[PDB]
Amino acid sequence: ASAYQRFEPRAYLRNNYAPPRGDLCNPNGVGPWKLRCLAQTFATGEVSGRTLIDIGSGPTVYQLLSACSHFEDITMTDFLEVNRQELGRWLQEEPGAFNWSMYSQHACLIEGKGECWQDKERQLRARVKRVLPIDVHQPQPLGAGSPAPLPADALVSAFCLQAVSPDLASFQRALDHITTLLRPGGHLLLIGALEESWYLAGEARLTVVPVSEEEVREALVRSGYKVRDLRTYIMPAHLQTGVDDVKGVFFAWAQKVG
Ligand SMILES: Nc1ncnc2c1ncn2[C@@H]1O[C@H](CSCC[C@H](N)C(=O)O)[C@@H](O)[C@H]1O
Ligand SMILES: NC[C@H](O)c1ccc(O)cc1
Repeated sequence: ASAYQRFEPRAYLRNNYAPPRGDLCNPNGVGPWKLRCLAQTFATGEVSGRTLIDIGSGPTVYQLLSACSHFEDITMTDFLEVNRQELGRWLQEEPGAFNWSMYSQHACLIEGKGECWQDKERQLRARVKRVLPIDVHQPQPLGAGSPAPLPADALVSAFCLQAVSPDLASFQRALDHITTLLRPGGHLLLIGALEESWYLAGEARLTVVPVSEEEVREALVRSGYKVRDLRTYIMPAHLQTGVDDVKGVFFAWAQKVG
């Protein structure tokens, strides 16, 4: 955990959202795959409501590109101040903000509604009402009197739980904790690394729990979810770059049981 005090937003973005992993031209890449899972899930029209919360957003927003057109009140979160400040720079279009345009363009491409990427980013920025601190290790991850509308109609969490858990049990509890934020019958979109044990973020070296698809499924079930969809992307050699040892990426569409 204290290892996250050395976490460098720019280094994390560089490692994971800049070429090669950040080049979206090849459909077989991890970027396009993640956006497709998100887009396809929301296109079903079955994941809807008013409020949504992004768990452990870090300094990234790609994970809300397709989502933002389905929820008018969006809450982004992260444990680190530096990350909340990094997000702020993009949301407020401040100087030095990260360039997500490639991802916006591709979310527009995939969605196929003829929408220009600027309108997309406009909508995301418009619907993100607040960026809050969060600790998934606490029974109440957002705290006591959080400005976030609870319970949420839906939750999105990408590369967080597994990335902040040393073992499987921590992972399960973390899932339990965030699940309390979700209204019954609500929906969870979980994206995470498969069989990864570490990843770098500048001077920071994060040690994480290598999980499998079955282990992830079993966790969702234990937390009281119905798994609507669980998919795996196997990481191509070309995208294995020594910023980590991830073998694949999973996407889970879980619905909290009423
Ligand atoms: N105890 C905790 N609770 C919630 N988030 C935590 C946490 N400890 C670290 N984090 C955050 O977990 C994030 C993992 S990086 C994930 C970034 C983004 N969601 C993605 O799709 O790439 C980091 O920003 C880190 O600050
Ligand atoms: N914990 C984040 C993990 O290292 C990761 C993040 C993003 C990727 O595309 C691949 C792997």
